[PDB]
Amino acid sequence: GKTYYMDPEGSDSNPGTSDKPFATLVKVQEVVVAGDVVYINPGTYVVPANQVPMTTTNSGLYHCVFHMNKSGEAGKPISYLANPNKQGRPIFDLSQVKPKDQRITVFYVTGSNLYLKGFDVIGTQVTITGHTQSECFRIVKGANNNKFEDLRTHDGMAIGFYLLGGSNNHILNCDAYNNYDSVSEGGKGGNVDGFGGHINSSSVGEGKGTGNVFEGCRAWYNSDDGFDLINCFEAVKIINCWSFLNGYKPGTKEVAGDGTGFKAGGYGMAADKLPAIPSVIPQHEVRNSLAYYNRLRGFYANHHLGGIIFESNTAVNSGENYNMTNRESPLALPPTDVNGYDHMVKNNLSLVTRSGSKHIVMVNRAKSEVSNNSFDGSEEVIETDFISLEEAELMRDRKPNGDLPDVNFGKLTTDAELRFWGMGCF
Ligand SMILES: [Ca+2]
Repeated sequence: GKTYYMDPEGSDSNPGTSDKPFATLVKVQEVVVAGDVVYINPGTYVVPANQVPMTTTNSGLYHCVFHMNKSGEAGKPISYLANPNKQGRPIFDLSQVKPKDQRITVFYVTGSNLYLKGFDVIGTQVTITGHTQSECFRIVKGANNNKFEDLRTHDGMAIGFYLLGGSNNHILNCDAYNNYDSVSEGGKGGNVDGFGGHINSSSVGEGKGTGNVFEGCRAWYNSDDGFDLINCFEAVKIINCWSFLNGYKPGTKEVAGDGTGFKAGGYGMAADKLPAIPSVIPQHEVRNSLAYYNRLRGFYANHHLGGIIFESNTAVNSGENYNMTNRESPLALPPTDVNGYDHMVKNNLSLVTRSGSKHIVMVNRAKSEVSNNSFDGSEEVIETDFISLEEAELMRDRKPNGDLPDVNFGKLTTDAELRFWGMGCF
């Protein structure tokens, strides 16, 4: 198909060629069809304060900056890619977009067969002072077979990636970091997650809400949780992801939100009414992943109503490194917790050297399968079992192709591997 170009100094009166690039994604959205590519030149794109939203949702509550409403076809996606012929990353700066009384969604995704790669979204605002959120990416029912790759949602007040529906959305090698809402509810960070998987009742079913995966992603210094799968009505998988330093104001140890690395289930604990729940309680999965120094918890079942899979993970100094708490089943009021049931907790590794941290809590080993974990064994894991525990390694720049940096952080030594055989994410 065609290749279009956009540039911070382009013009939406241009034809969108390399010599005469467009200025905005609004114009790109007007012209693209299945098979087309937009190369997005590096530099900062400041979205103007007065740019009209491409759409709104939820009876006008949301101002949606860019509506990703067109679809590609299988084998003919529409692609929105950082220009691979020019060094540097495109940066969308959303700091001037402050519509009164509205939540912000920067990329509202209703289309299918889309491919977005290689750019950043910074400065996304919250202006509403009550309990609220904004999102950099919000993906909904009917948005299928999309790929979001090497994207970075950071230094803003918005959730990075937020899934309410859709099927076969792959969120690959993305970072969400330094996200903190300094406005709403007195501004104590509030309720900002890096990545949220919340496939709703409207979006259930094979090929409608299934197949969504977070892979190779990092979440750090988000005010609330790195990854959060509450209220998720089909299984979501978190694979080869790192989640660290969540629950703190960015760059500090000042208390912010809940501070979980991976909140991997749940339907809430409301006292007043029963939550809606899926007819099949999904087996979410967290595999080959790393939790480090989240404020309160590492890998958390978050009051799930059934089993989840925690396989081949590593936790270091993340509060309750593993917490398997489930909500009592059947669903009842008052809401109470039990030691986790039906879980698969296998091949995990845990180090505790931090004040207040613990290996594993709230698991029922008579009702869950808990085997070959370091915390099950006789030998305590210690600092010298690791090649490195230098945390700045986790913040190293990604490889040029977007893959996670090579690190020794959390990697067992050759001798320690013999004593903890088959355990941990590396
Ligand atoms: Ca959360």
